[PDB]
Amino acid sequence: NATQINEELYRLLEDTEILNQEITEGLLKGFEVPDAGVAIQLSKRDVVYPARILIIVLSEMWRFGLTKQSESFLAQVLTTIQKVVTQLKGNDLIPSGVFWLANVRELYSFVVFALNSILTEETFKNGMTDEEYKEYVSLVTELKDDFEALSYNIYNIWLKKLQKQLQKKAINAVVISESLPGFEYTMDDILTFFNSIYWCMKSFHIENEVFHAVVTTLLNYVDAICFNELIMKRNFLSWKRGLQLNYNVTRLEEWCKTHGLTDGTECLQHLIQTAKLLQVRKYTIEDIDILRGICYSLTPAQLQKLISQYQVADYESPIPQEILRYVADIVKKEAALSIFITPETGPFTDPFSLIKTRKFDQVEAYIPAWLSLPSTKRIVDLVAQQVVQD
Amino acid sequence: IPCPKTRLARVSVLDL
Amino acid sequence: TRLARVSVLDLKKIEEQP
Repeated sequence: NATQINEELYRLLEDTEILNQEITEGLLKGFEVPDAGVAIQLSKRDVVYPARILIIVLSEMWRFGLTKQSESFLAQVLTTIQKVVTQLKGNDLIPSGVFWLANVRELYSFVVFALNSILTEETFKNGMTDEEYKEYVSLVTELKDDFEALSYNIYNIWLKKLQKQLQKKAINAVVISESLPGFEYTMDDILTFFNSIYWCMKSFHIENEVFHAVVTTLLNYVDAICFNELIMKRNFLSWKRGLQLNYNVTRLEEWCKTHGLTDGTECLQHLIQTAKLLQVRKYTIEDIDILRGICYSLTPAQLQKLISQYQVADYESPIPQEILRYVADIVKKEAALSIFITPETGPFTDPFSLIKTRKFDQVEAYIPAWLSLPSTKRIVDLVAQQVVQD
Repeated sequence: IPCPKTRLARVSVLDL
Repeated sequence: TRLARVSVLDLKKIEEQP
């Protein structure tokens, strides 16, 4: 009967000490992301199952007016998720983070959907007193704000971790790696990293703006650190080196062009222009005047630095002292009128906050076969029975 | 046990 | 709850994670 189901449901829902353990250990900390691989497409069902489970439990708590229970429940949910994202490392960094980014997004979008309802439809005032409704509204509101905070947090944390993972590979792959014959990580490693980001976000049904934001940030970061590596290289900067650098950066550019990013070049401006300098002639004063127009993103001090560390090749005529003089004279000129590019460290704006929330027409009751959650499964199954009856 | 309010989440059925 | 948004120092703490 219905009252039986409601009874056992109540008994299960007020039992916070078991539900919290099960949720925070088996579902959150014991999360298993599809180890199949990032390139492999999934149904949303297999991506946001924890959030949907949490949504069913929460909505059923709110059904029986268990506000305090929901408070503790969601406090531990938020804290646990942020902690889980904070502790990520290794080969699981990309797939796991995105996973949680999906789930948080699934949770937020629901909380939002709840608030609106509570405010819009009068029916939700029927079974509760004025001040219970008041504290209810207060709860859901503050919860919305807290989930904004959580989304922001795990996004920035994950992105910073990504920057950390790029740090090592990118400098060796872009500055030191030599692809072309006749002129350890390579460009294939970088390209593989970005391939993994792209495919992961694609398969976990993540919105594109987030992808654009992440890759833009990471690329600006690479441009910055690699420029900061180049402008310090002393017995390194040459025409051949310029050629190979140009080739590598070109590979990144092609990756951007082929993966839907229009503003890649703009994100790689400093490396592109440093590559352009090292190749164009720097013998005539005319050549330097043209060089000023080509490197429209480089300060005269940086130009002077790059030029003053140009390593000449066999039988190659050195950069004229008249030219070094002229350049130092333009630097002198515009000094009156630092050389390193400081990399943006974050925190950045959450891209999820710049798009519409996910609509919530329906919630699918589904608890993955391999999952071990007795109480939660009992709750979801009871609710499912109740829906089957109606 | 208290009277049940309207269920917010529109729970959908599923079968295998 | 009342979760606090991450700052620059927090991100710097995360940077030097083992």
